Amino acid sequence: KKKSLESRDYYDVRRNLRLKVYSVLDKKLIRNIRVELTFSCITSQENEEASDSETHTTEIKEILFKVLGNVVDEFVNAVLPLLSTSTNEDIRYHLTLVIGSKFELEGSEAIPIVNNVMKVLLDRMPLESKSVVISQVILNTMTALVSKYGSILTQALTLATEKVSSDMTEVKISSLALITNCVQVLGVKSIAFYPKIVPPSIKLFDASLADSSNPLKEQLQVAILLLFAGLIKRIPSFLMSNILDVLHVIYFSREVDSSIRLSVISLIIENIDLKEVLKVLFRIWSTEIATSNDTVAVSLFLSTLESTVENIDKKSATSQSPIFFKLLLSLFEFRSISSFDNNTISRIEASVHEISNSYVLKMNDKVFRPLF
Amino acid sequence: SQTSKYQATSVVNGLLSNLLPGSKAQLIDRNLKKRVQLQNRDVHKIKKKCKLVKKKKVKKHKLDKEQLEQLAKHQVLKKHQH
RNA sequence: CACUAUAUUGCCGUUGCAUUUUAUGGC
Repeated sequence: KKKSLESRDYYDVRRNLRLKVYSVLDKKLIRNIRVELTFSCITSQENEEASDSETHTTEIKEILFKVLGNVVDEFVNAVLPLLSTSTNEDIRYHLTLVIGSKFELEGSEAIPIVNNVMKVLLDRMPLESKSVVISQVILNTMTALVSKYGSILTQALTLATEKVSSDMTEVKISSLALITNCVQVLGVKSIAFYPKIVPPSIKLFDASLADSSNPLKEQLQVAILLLFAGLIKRIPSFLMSNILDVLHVIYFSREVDSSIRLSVISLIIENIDLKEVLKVLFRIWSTEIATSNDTVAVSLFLSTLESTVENIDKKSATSQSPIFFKLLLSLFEFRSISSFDNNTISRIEASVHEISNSYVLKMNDKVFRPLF
Repeated sequence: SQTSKYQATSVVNGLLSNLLPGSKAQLIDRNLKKRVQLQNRDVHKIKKKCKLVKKKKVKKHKLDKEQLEQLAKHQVLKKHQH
């Protein structure tokens, strides 16, 4: 293959590669293995020259498939000492895009292979820092590895993702580091790296508000909402008083789609603060979620009220009943303040009257006399 | 290109645990309110379907590779006893 | 009723625009 590459018909070379793939595709090499380092380096140089020649496209894919089948023990032990020896960044990125697919097909037996390769991949992520494509590919690969599964490797990958997220200031790198922090929050929901959600809100949500059509907000705000909901779903009581900025981002996320935003709101509703939502919704209902008047958070403000009014109201809501009827009075008073689309204002007033009827059914006899 | 493909891949990997799909403002509000009623879905059933499909592919690959290792052990014991 | 206002045919063959237009014959 290197002789043909140093030589370079093209369709003749493609037919030669397809005949090579149909000839080579194995267990002969497996019976040779089970010397060994020489065979690993020989198949690694074969695969590296194969990617340098192929980095008729389906014929090149079949040749790479035969090379990946013959050359995840072998695919891991080849690249583990050659993740620096892969010279060009294009060959490195193609090798990383093949290695995760060849690795995450089967697992659950050999944990220590990935547990000692995770430090190597995180060091390759820290060394190849000026290659953003390789950085995002390493982020996706390490996130898939943490979803497959090691405390030192977990802390190293989490710190690399936190440093790739906090000082990111780049669209694709920030979106990729947010996914790595999300998968690490799903795997090891540690209390450490406390500067995680407070950095993500004021960084990414404000950046998506500042970038109107320049950046991919359809690629940014959805992942930001999923990360903000997954963090509070993992650590419930650690954000039982810090939920207001999360609800503000999930409500004013105009880039987020309707079903995704509704699912995020439902997850935040069934999440923490079963009583502390009545002391939380009032600030957004006064200042935040009622000054927009572009229907986006207007569809969701009454839904966020109805969630805690029809799924969480209890004796704790009877104890905190004053803010409940206070928010009811503010909602019934803001009708003329909502001065756009008066028929929709009447529809929202009907929804507010129904939620107020539910709150009045929840409120008992002695609890509402001063409220009366 | 590859940037958009990897972005959609990371987005779908994040929303894999979400299982979601992907001016008459009174109609928009009523549709968004009834979507809370429609949100009682069978996402646990579809996640069980995807998880059973992944378990099936994992068991298929593991059984095929273990049979390949059995043939490797038979060939190595043959070439050893020879 | 008042609003909100949202911005030729199941298939197949045709006249004809300064996109519609238009009447025929195969299941």
